Amino acid sequence: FRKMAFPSGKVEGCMVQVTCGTTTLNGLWLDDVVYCPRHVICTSEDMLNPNYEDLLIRKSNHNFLVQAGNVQLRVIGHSMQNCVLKLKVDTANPKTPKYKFVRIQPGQTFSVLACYNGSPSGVYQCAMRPNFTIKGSFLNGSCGSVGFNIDYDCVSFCYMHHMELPTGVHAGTDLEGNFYGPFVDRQTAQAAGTDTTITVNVLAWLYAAVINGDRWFLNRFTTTLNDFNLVAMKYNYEPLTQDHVDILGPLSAQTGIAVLDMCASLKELLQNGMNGRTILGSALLEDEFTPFDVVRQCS
Amino acid sequence: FRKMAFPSGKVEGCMVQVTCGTTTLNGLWLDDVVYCPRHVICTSEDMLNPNYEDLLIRKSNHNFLVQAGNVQLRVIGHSMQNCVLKLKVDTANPKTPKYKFVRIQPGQTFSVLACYNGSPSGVYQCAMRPNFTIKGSFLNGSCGSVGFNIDYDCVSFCYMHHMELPTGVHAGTDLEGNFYGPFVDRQTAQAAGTDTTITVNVLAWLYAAVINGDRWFLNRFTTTLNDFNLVAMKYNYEPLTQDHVDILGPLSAQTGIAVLDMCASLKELLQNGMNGRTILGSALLEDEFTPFDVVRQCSGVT
Repeated sequence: FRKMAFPSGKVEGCMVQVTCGTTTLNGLWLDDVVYCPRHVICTSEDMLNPNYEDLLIRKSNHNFLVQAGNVQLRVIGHSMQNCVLKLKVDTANPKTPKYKFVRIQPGQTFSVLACYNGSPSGVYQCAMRPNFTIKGSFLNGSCGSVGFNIDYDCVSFCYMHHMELPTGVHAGTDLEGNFYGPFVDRQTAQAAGTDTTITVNVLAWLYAAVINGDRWFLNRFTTTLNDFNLVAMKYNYEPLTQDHVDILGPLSAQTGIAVLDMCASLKELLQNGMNGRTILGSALLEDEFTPFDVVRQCS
Repeated sequence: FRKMAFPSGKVEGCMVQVTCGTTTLNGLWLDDVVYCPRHVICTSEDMLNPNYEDLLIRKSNHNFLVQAGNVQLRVIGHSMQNCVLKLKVDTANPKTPKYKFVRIQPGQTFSVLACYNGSPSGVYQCAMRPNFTIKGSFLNGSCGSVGFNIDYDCVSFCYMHHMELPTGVHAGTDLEGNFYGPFVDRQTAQAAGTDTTITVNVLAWLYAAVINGDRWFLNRFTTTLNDFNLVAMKYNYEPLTQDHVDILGPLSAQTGIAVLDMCASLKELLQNGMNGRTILGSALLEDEFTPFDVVRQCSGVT
């Protein structure tokens, strides 16, 4: 049972490089617009405390160097929407897929196509943490990389990368430029709220483990939804809602293990630990598979 | 840090479906040839003791349905190379990347583009285990899915998927149709040999720990390669080759820690416990990161 990302071809065809002065990052080229983080307009000193409206009014179209592969795209207009820059170019992207911009909820997962200098480097799965950070793998030059999901032929962009926090987790925006969480695109020390574990994802992962024949954690204890949530909150786990119980339905039907019975198993794992044992090869409870991810891969 | 698949766009542009009768799997369309597992020509009941030579002599070009989506590609030639069928088609794939066919070593990693009916569904990183199985995620209809690496612009194809073993692990061929390991494309009882830990990959992960400042496990000892190999086998670890010592070279130089000094530190971790301590946030030693995976992820190769 592997973390599986969506195939990245439809997004690779949209990645371009954007440069102002000596700052380079990636942009997303859809039709005749390039989207990219607005701090590409910042000098290093600017990043320390940027007034973005002041910085942008002092820029001209020709200050923006956009390159798709080797070919420069001429910028013929620009505007700012929250923390993203929209650069109008004189060329439409022939590889533009069917797409939408979405704002995802904490606990939901998405694929990240990490790019440098407008070129794709790697693909992997993430989840929006409850504290609105993401545990990514991003280096210098990765800003403008996007997170996405794919449904039929339609790409749902949900994330664009802006920054790394001092703990090593990452922060970014939706494609309307609004940050996930209480962060700002300024180079200054920023902490996140206390993170919590995505409970419904842990349960779905436990179902995946049972589907693969790893059952040592199951028990015959019973629990009400409320009593499970009390223990969950005590251990910094997110509350389980009845809709969460409902979306776990298909997995409970396939395994013959009632959702609340899987809650009883998890509750004992939280109170006793995993001893020295593993689940699906993991020494920790994994919470970045949604119920949909598990069903998608195990059925 | 995490496992990272290569961008799959170059391979996605090469996936097609191949059907004989009601048996459909995936094929790889490069230039004017489609490569796919030869058991597509098997009826459900002939997979028990298939005579592939006699099944293929019954087939003509017009029995093969090759589709890029719903667009049919005309087959103009067919031949069998080991366990792979090569179907010549009348159209050269305009999306053919620069490519090569490679046969990889146990321990080497690769991305897998899992496909169904020629439609890509997901991408993930896999390692070839020392027992020549891979711990994949393959369902019915995934055969013909390929595994690959990308270096600059060139796709090295190294795996094509054929079968699942009783323990839920998977087996397949290189793109010349030669199985990895002692497996055969027959629906009979087969079993993976007992697996071992990929020592060169564990060492790469230790180097990655050191690069990140996590170095409590460095000791003041060294060892010889031969003594380390003999001890490692006692813990079900693979022995190191001279090539293994050399591909750790870049990480040894970056950290300043000699390969054999890192071998002695790992030997201590094997003989003693981890003392309830962690390495890169893990109580387990990771063995599915090659030296190349460490470099490319730690320095962001495109």
